Amino acid sequence: DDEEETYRLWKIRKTIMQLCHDRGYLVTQDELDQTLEEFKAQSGDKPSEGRPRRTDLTVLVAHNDDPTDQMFVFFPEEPKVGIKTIKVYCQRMQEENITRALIVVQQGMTPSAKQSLVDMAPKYILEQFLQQELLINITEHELVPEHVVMTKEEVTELLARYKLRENQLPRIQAGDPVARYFGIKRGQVVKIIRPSETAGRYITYRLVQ
Amino acid sequence: KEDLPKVVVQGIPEVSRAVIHIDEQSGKEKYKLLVEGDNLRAVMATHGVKGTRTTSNNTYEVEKTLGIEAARTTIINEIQYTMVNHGMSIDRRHVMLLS
Amino acid sequence: TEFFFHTMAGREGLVDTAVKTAETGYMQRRLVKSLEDLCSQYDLTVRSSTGDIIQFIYGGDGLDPAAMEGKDEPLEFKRVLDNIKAVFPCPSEPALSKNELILTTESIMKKSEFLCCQDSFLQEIKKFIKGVSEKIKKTRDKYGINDNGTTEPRVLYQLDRITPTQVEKFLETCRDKYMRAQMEPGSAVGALCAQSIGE
Amino acid sequence: TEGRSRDGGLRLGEMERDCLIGYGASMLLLERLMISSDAFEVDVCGQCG
Amino acid sequence: KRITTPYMTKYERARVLGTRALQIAMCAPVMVELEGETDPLLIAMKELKARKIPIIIRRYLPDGSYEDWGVDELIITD
Ligand SMILES: [Zn+2]
Repeated sequence: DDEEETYRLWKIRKTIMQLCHDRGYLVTQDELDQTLEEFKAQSGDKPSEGRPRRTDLTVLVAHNDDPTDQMFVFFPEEPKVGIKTIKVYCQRMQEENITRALIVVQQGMTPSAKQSLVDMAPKYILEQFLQQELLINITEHELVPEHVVMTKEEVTELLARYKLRENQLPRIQAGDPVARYFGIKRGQVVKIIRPSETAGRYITYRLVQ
Repeated sequence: KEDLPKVVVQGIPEVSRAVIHIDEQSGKEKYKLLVEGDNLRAVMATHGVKGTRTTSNNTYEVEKTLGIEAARTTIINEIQYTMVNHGMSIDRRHVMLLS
Repeated sequence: TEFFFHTMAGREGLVDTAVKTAETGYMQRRLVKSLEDLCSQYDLTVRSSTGDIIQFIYGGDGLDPAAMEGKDEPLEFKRVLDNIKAVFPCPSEPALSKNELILTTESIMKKSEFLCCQDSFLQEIKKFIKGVSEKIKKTRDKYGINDNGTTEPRVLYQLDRITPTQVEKFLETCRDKYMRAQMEPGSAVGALCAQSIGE
Repeated sequence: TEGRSRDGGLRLGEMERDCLIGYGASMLLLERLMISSDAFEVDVCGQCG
Repeated sequence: KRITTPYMTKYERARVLGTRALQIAMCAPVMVELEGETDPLLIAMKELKARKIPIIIRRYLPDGSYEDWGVDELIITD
């Protein structure tokens, strides 16, 4: 039963793997072209294997520049996750010495756990999700254009072109979905490429607070 | 005894009703799904629905789910939609500034 | 009974005319009272009073709506070409073929004075001129008119005549019209928005 | 003053202040709302404000 | 090198015509030949037609930098 749930696991795997690819971490094409049938071959079944760690990934090193920087992905099985589970995953991180970990939860988190997610370890970052939001990769959506993360040298180049200061740019709040998606630390610039009615693309720059 | 019958058992709690819309033009004589209810994230999270094309008339939800850069586009679509569905002509550059 | 029902429908509307001004006035106010400060600067950005950016280019390309001849679009290419033929129907010149047209238009637009224009627009006029090249091809094909100019029925050249002098004239005219439709710096774009939306 | 019974001239409401802004007329708005209606001259101490 | 547009905006016409008309109304010297004209502003626009007006505008940029332009040098169209 719960064939939909198995497809949900397939889809969340697909999308997180794709997201890690776009973010620049270690992802390979043979992984990205996996099918639902092959995943069924790889995985077990919803009533047989359950929600705990079966096919989650931590291979996501910073393949772009320095593999020492690495992503965890965790799949806690309980619906609501509390502070003790935070401690368990915290010691998991600390003993593994992995810098980053994406967290997905089933039915939300306890207020104490929600509180800890802002100050647990300034040396670590623990972006949080629910499977709800990862059933679709928002970049595939029509209503949202393409983004690019922009680099300090080009920051200087642009604000030289117009003779501005960075407080004179438009804004994008950190909590915004794509901001969460690329996990951008505040104080950076993102290039927005607005499609137009013609070949002329509309380029525009937006600063994250 | 009179309360439990009210309890929800299946479907989205926030939806009220949904209607299948049909078309006839020569390009295609097909169907499309139109729904009322103030929660976009739920309708997108099901099998069968081509979620990457789903569109909401109210600004706040699309901002909450797709980010402000999608809100900026929903304004302009909405204003142009209502102006023309009356039939008054306003140059688009005059509404782009407002968004 | 017919008179009573008809006067009921008359009164329904006549109540409206005053009332439908009740909300209109306060859109006209609330809008302009938040948006009358925005203005267009000499560097083609749109900035508030404190000097912050709203838009890097007004409208994306810097064209005001009071100079749009077309449907939101600065020119209607067909109209201009027909006009320019009518005022200069040079009888001395020979008519161009597909090859001469492309070579001539390349000869002119390669000059730097046109390169200063917005490239989008430059490519746009290219696309149109290619369009006219195809049609002159079809006409000469269907009638098999020889390009040498020697076929006895000279009238066969009147069918799709353009001459070089007309081509240069046409290009200079499109350059004007586009160059004189930019939102002049200092314009109160903010308040013009409000009047166009409240109206 | 206000009205023809007392020769009050005519009012240039807020709604024409807006139409005069849109044209980008900066000297005529100043002229039509200060130097003709109610210009006045005042002494200000620069030290205390 | 100067970057701003070479076309005279309409606001510039209005302000140069106003200021020069006020200068003509005082006993400032006048250099176009007058065909018996009396109104200060008809004279102002005649001096504009002949490109004699002695003014220089100073186009400010929002960073504080600027660009002088002779009134007798901009591109002028009715
Ligand atoms: Zn004092």
